[PDB]
Amino acid sequence: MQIFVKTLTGKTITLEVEPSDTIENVKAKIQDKEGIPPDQQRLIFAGKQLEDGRTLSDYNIQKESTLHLVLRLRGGMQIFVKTLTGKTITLEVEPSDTIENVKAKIQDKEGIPPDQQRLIFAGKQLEDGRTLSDYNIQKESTLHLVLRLRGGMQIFVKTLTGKTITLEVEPSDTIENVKAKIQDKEGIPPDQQRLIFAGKQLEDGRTLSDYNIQKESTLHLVLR
Amino acid sequence: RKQELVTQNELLKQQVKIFEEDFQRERSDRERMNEEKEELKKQVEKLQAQVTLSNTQLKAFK
Amino acid sequence: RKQELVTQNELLKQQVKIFEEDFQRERSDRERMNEEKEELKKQVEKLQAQVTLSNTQLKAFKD
Repeated sequence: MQIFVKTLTGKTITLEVEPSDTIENVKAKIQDKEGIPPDQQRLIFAGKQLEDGRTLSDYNIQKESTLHLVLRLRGGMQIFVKTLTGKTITLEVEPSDTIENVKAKIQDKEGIPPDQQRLIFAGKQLEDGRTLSDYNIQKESTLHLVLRLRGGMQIFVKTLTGKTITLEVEPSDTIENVKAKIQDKEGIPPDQQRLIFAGKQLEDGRTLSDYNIQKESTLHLVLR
Repeated sequence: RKQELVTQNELLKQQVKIFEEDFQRERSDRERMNEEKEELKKQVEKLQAQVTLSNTQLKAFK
Repeated sequence: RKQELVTQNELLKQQVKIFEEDFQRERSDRERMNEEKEELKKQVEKLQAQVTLSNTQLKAFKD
């Protein structure tokens, strides 16, 4: 059984759900395919916010139905992250969150790749494997974020002259992200650029893994 | 203004630590890169060797 | 311990600037290393092609 979930902006997602499922199960599927935690999403049907615990059959959901996702402005737990600069970040976290999940939330908020982030809580650096309850980080506690000069993966680009630049990249990154980094380090608008690797050129939709762009690979830049 | 200062100092100490950590990372990458350059160097060495021997064979046979 | 704090503070800011500069220099040298690797790969391809051409000439034109 397929169900539709649309946001107010127009985005749709399709979920396989059984009528016996509770709204919590659907919110879990939405975070699975969305990342948005359940304490920040409210599901809407024909005008009303469906209440957790009740099943889809309590609301006459059959196949082809359409629910609406609405994001909350907050969840139930927030912590504060201070930088060396003077900016403080109120980060929404779940208590069951791993430090890598927290760093991914920091990435969604401010953009830093998580392998360029180190988090301190009362002197101790936080291993990515541990969770917040391991370090007993409670709500409204303060962490220190220090940023690296580099992540784990860098690539090379040959500019319009023969000169080489280096890019901080993730295999996750799409060629639009790479073109944006080239713009930030070179000033060419992304659609004035063509990227060539192994004689092929890279469309702006597929990631660097799709082209097996490994670490220290050398791309060539062309103007269009 | 004495506690904002100490917190900036601890933040700066951790910043220095992570910066020299990244420096050692880049140095390790450069070391392995130098290794790969040496591999390529030996390759071009043997290629130049066979080029010169085929050259002398050609020049002798003509 | 008040001027000690500001003095160590400014010293640490200077140290982060200095370490960032050293990192920039190491990344520079890494980039140049990669450029050398690129030209060595070009040399490899060229020399292999030349070896092929001369091996063919050799075994062909002379018995």
